[PDB]
Amino acid sequence: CPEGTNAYRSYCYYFNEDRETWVDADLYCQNMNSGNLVSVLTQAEGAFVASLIKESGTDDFNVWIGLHDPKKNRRWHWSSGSLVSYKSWGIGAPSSVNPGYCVSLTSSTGFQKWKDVPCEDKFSFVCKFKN
Repeated sequence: CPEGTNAYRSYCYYFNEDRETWVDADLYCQNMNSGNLVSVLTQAEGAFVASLIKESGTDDFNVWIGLHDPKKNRRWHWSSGSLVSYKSWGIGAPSSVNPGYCVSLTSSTGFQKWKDVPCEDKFSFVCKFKN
């Protein structure tokens, strides 16, 4: 994987401290590497991604991942199109009361759990791409 990015099981990943909307972040991932916002497909991959973010030294609270609810009916999809083989919702997520339609990793959980937030929030983000 290229400098600045880290390999994990066939893919390359990187944390970008640029705060963007969920949409723009995902586009960034597509443009720079023909990747997407990270899909977290196993517990082990979530552990890897959490450690990647922590190693950066960031003090951010929320980091985008590629999960969103495109029809606002709480049917979640990865932007990369992967199946949802793994879920790691934090306490009280996803909210049915104040639903957000995009998903972030939360520093309060070591970036191991997810929270649904407004897609128009500007958070840092992790990209995942092949090669």
